[PDB]
Amino acid sequence: CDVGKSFSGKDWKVTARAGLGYQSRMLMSVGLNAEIRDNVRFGLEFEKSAFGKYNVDNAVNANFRYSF
Amino acid sequence: SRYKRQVSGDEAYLEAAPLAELHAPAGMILPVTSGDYAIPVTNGSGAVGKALDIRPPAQPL
Amino acid sequence: VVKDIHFEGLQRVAVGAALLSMPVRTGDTVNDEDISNTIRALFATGNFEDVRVLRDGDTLLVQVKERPTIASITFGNKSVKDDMLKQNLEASGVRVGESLDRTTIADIEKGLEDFYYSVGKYSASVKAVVTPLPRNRVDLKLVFQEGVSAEIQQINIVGNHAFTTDELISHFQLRDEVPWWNVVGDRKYQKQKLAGDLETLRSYYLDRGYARFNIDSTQVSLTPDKKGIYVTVNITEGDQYKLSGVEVSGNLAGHSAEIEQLTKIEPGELYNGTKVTKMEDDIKKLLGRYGYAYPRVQSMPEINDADKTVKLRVNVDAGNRFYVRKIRFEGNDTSKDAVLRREMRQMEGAWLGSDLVDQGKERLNRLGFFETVDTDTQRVPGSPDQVDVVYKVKERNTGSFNFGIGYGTESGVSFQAGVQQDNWLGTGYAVGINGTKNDYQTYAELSVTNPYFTVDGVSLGGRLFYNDFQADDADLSDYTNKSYGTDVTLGFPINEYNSLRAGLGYVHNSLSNMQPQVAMWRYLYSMGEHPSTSDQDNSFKTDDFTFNYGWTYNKLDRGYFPTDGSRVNLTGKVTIPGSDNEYYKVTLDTATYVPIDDDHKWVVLGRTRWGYGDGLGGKEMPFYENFYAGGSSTVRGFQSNTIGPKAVYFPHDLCKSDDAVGGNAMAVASLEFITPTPFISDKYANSVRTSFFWDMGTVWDTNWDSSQYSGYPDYSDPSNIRMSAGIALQWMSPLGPLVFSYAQPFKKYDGDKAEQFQFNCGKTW
Amino acid sequence: FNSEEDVVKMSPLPTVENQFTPTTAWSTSVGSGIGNFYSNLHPALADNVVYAADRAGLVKALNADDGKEIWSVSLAEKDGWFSKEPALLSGGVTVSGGHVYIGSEKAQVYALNTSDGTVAWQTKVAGEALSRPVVSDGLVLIHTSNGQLQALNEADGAVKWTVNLDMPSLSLRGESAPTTAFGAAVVGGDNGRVSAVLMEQGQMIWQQRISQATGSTEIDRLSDVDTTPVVVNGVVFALAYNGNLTALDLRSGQIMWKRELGSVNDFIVDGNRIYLVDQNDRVMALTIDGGVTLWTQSDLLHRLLTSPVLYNGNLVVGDSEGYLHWINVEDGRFVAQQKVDSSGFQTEPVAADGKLLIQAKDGTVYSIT
Amino acid sequence: RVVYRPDINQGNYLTANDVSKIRVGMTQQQVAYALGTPLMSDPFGTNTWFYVFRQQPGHEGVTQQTLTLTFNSSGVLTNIDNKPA
Amino acid sequence: VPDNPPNEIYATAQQKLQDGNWRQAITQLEALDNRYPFGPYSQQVQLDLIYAYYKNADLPLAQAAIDRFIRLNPTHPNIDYVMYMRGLTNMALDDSALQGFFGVDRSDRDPQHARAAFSDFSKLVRGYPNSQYTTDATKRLVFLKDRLAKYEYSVAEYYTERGAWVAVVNRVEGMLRDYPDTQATRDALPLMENAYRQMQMNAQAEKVAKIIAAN
Repeated sequence: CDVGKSFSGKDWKVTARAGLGYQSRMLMSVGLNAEIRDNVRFGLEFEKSAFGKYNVDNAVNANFRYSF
Repeated sequence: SRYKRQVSGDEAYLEAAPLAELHAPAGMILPVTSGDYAIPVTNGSGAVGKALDIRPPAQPL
Repeated sequence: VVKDIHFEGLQRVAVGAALLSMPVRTGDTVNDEDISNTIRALFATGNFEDVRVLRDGDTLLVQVKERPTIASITFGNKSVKDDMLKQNLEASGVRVGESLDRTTIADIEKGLEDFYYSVGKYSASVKAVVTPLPRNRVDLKLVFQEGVSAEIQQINIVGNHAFTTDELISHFQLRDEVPWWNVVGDRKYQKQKLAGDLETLRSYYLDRGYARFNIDSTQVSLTPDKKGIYVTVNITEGDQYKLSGVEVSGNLAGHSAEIEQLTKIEPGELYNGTKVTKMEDDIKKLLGRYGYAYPRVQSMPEINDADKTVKLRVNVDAGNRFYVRKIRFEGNDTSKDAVLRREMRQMEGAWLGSDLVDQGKERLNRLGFFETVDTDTQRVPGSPDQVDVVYKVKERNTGSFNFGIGYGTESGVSFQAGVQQDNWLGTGYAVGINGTKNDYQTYAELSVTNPYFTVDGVSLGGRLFYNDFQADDADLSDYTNKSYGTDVTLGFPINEYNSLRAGLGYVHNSLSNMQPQVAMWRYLYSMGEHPSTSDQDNSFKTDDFTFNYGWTYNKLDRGYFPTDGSRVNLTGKVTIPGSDNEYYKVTLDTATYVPIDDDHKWVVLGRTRWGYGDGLGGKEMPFYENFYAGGSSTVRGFQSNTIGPKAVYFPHDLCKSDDAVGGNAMAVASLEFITPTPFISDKYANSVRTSFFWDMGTVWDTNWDSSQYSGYPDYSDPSNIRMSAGIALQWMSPLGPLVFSYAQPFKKYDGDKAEQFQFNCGKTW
Repeated sequence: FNSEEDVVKMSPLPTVENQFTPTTAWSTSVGSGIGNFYSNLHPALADNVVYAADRAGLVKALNADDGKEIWSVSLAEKDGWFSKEPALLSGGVTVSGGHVYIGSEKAQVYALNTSDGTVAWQTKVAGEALSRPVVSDGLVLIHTSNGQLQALNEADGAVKWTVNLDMPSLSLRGESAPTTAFGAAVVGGDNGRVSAVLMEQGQMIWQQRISQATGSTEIDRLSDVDTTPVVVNGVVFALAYNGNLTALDLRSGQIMWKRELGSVNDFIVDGNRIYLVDQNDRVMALTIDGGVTLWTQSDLLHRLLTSPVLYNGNLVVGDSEGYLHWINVEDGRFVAQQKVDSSGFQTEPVAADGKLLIQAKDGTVYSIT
Repeated sequence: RVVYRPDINQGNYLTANDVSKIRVGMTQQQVAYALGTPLMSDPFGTNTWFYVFRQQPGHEGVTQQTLTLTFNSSGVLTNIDNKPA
Repeated sequence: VPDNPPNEIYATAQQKLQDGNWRQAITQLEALDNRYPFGPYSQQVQLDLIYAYYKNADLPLAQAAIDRFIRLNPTHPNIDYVMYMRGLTNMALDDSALQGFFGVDRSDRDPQHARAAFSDFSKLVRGYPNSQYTTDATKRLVFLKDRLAKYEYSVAEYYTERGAWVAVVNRVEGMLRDYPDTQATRDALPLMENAYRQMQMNAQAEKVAKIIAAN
């Protein structure tokens, strides 16, 4: 569902974005991502899911997209 | 930066199967050729690979 | 009179290269001509311009001023890739470690200034700065203080009587207003794009009969602060027109009957432009079929304004044969050759089919491995008939690595890995791993697939997995489950529309912590065991050798915002004997589009789904393979899966509930009538689309003993259908393709629910 | 993001000082508006009565003193349902006889009736009529965006002739006004030249390339010269369409003294003094005879200014934030400053029979004392 | 036993009257000018050109209008033959 | 790096080079260049620079540097060395990707480097057949020719499994016309025979078989 607008940097990349999806249970979230010049794009994330009856409140997330 | 193998050199290109030539049976004749072609023997003693010293000539003076 | 040379410390050039044109040649007496000659030589070489040469005795100095050289670059730029500027500066005559004279300052200055002008930033100031470093060196200090955007203001038109300006713009690229909520096109200035806009507008006129239409001018004004640009266009709408036959004429090597048949038309009908385009291209296509390589189609009109009718001429010619001799490749440094061949539609040693090579290039690009694919058709020396295409490609890295870590309140410490490798060893194959576990799930899998098991397109794919759901929401359904297994498959196109895939497989499941409810109990009773139905510490194992087979389809006109075509589907299974749960099932889907209008803005939509699943040896199909229905996917209004029967919990007499349980008999259909936006302006009224709808649905058991449980809503009733109706939007957001939906189910049954609102994302299925 | 702005800014506020008591009288508004679009629609005045306009909609008629309207006419049209197509008026209203004239941005030149507000007629034209419609002996000639200096007659609403001009590829929004002389008309162009046409037939006899224009063609360029030339004693003081100011002759129109100390918006003359706007707020002054600079103040630099107008010993100027920067006739101090509106000033004011007026962005009419 | 076989086709396209446009006693030049250049020659001695018209649209048949023709030691035509098979 | 008396930093770079760690020797020598682009060392500087580049597994720089050295003094009493380095540069650049420790085949990636290296080494061995760089260059030439022929073998085999039974005979013909000494021809002839036989032109496949029997 949720992606952020155009954000990046010169030798870096700032990104601001929220999170949902059509999809596993419901996926409510928000986070960011940072890119190194060549390969790695990654950031941090907070989440909120819906496990069956009730809803999952918390989830933190690491990321590492190491293209190669 | 995925190639260091053929950089320090190795005796890989060595011991490649030397070249023989076909020979035409009767009637027909093998086609004439030209182009990419080994130079004549011109024997020397320039060693192979690590047995040779790829080093910059001295001064040059 | 002078013989000695002078060169006061050349320090960078050869001395003979400076004595080339010196008039102090040996044995050559020197005069005022010597002064003229040495001045002209020192200036012609242009390396250095200092000189002090006169008629003075035996000595004669020819001095030199050495402002070079420079090796440094200073910026400067703020929102442009510096290395691109480096390239452009190379294209001007300068580069690191090289001589440089101030005649280049204004050159590069205005070069980059006009560059920024082209980009639209019509305000900038590039400062050339050099600082003497020892005896030759300087720095290259460029600062870039520039304007901002110079954005558009309005795009008006004069003389458009037939239509209005709004719908005309629409179509355009350089939109006027970027709404805060329907961003589909964003506004800048691209001098080059104005041309494309002009052309698409002219075409838009030429596809209605306005033959004599022509633009006649164009102004791009500018406000005196370089913030808002204006743009205007003038036209002459002329009138409509008609046709009278088509008059193909030329040398066609025959080759006429199919031509004429390929060109028939209804007289007295409105001239069309795009139809003429399609027809001439189809002539080109037939020629390519017969073998010729480079045809030609030219259509000048021949107008009778008085008759409001034009007799359209067509003059064509074939050309020659142009055989292809050897199709090479350039670039595939880590991707095996045999790949880049099988993706082709032009076999070496044949006649060259232009469209074939282009369809190739298209395919190749679509393969995804590469990033940049360009062609060529160079000719062989000597022969006038043979050529040999080559393909310039530059691949990019393919495989990827992932890693993530987390932890939650209702979720343990997260873990996440996997080596997604796309083009393994550049050998067509594909391989990846995955993994995730907080507390309740332990998903992991393995991937192996070869898209070319045969030389034709017959794919092949493997799979292994592990699945250990561990839910403990004490008493809803929460049947704890560990399960894993593997399977292989096939798949192969037949008509670039249809497809088949018939996979084998194997799966082993482990039920655990079952709860008391009759349906599952029934299944078990038919499985041989006899669980004491008053305690929920339960478990069960199984193994079955499955079998898959399916068939797909697509005929949609477009891929985005469909309007006409279809999408059918099918999938069935069967437990091969030797298994332990003899069952089988069949699904079925269908999408259908019919444009009730000829301008393709009023379309109906018809969806349907079906299903059936039954056991064989009096063994009910295991409940962990049951159908469902209800939700913003197939049956609007309700919640997800709300439809269908409900469990019956044993007492620890009986009772009921409302939590859905599903079953094995699905059926659902729907209808829609697309309709435009009757409110918003047509500046962007094409990027929102909606309809009305009136849906259906139903789900029921097949083995329910409807006799004993008469104090309960019967479930062998296959007729309990629940219908709904409403409207729903669809338009791309700054966030993603969204589909709002607000209906209100008029009908229902008991235990069901209603969910008035429906917010989804990208129902691009 | 709010971090994408890089430009040479302006001076915030000039040196508050209120020797005089700058005062307003009444403030009526005639509906939005002018918006952001650059235009030339300035409000006019006739014998105790004024008439305003707007960008998209209507016109009105008001009293010089009480700000109470007289009537109101719109020029839109229903289209489908609840649409009401815009009218796009962008040519400053003027006055002659018992009528008005409006340059719209769709080749229409409406011409309304004074008393009631009815359409005497409406004549389609070439190009996009923008500039200030002027009257001259029943021939209300107007300029356009295609160089086509048309020449319309009032009673009929019919063309009389058409003298083509030139244009560069890219252009500043140059909308030179016309000028009358003995039956010969002199008008600015959009290339860097000025021509002189005789009215009765539409055939020019004389031309001169005074200056240059903007756009990859760097001479004094960023100058929003209302290229309106004025003439005294035949010797036309037609200043520079883009900055190389020059004085020229009636018949020949040859350079009297080219002093490139200009980059203009508009100007006036009073006997000896001339007042300018050097595209960079560099207000100055000079004598009729030739190159001099009695003074120059530029602390206003880079504030968006409007063309000035004489007012009983002071020059009045408008900023892009509603301020009236009253100035001594000579040097050069700021006799008065007064904030009036926060909408935005972009058009020109006007003075006649004491009655002073100006338009805002949207809530147009103010009645400066 | 077909599944999906994209087009197949080989060199030296051919019509009917074209081959009639040659006959015994012609040198390489005019015959080349008639029928383009041959895409299959025998490099094993005897100067002979092999015009083979083989197309296969898939699922059905392999038509191969084979045509051979030999030249004089100087290159003049001496014998030909058509063969649709 | 600090600016220092030039010959001293030259000695330091030379020693560090001799040690083996390139990066710092690289940078020091490059700075020695950019600080005295016309010192008496510049030539020797060029020599050592291309050397260190080649050893540092960073080719394109060294390639451009070879080009520069050529274009400055095309004649020179030591240019053959530059030629050898050119050829070794190319040949190295042939085998590229991450298969280094994998020990996998390398036959038929893009070959448009081996052809270069071939031309270049040939230019060498023709030019100055006296230098001590000959015989190694000859061996490299042999291996290069074979690695070329394997390419056409791959493509021909692919066509054979595809069906273009004209292109196969044509390409194997050209091969036989160009590299008629490798093992590849002696392993490709059966393909040509099979192709001829496939298109009913046995009057050729028989002679092909005569050849293959004669060897």
